[PDB]
Amino acid sequence: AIDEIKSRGYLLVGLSADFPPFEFVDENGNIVAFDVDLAKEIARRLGVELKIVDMTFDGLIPSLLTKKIDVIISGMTITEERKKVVAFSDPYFDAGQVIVVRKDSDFRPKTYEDLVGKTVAVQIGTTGDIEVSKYDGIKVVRFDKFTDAFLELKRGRADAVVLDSATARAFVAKNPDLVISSGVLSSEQYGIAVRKEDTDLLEFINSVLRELK
Ligand SMILES: NC(=[NH2+])NCCC[C@H](N)C(=O)O
Repeated sequence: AIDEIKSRGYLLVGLSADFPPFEFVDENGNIVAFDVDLAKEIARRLGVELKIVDMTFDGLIPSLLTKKIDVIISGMTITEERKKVVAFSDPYFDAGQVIVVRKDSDFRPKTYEDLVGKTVAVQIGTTGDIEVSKYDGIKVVRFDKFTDAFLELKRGRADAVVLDSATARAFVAKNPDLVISSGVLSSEQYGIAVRKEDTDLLEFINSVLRELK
């Protein structure tokens, strides 16, 4: 809780920095982008310093539950399944899943059904993984890091990547060989995850988000 954060002198924020425009590693090795700046605002308003801890996305809730981080600010969708294990702030971004393919491939899937019979790369433990995993006949290939999922697609070892719309746009801008084939397939909102007992921290973060909006 806040007493504990004040006592070490800094907020510990967990994320996976493979997710522009929310968090990524720049060419100097620094972790930057929207969530980083959100983290900084929260810390400044709390009156403490900030430490970002980059890890695998699917390790973030494990890290939060074991108190190795205070909060997750990592483009994380608020889900009923996750609301069983953690608390979320008010939402701060709307997105949904899309399908990315190679422009040179002779296919342009529009729906999850269109990926039946195809090999689809996802980042493990994302809402994208969760969705494609429900469809029998999609062969899912799962990666800790989105960079590796895109390398799989570029190299032709997968047919498609499924991931959130804003990040899909960022990866396709970097990779003119790739294209978003589908419209948006889900209605998701991002929130900041806090341990359920840390009601003080949740409240404070909600107040910061409200002032920002
Ligand atoms: N920093 C990241 N890699 N974030 C992945 C988030 C994907 C999706 N919004 C989810 O919550 O599962």
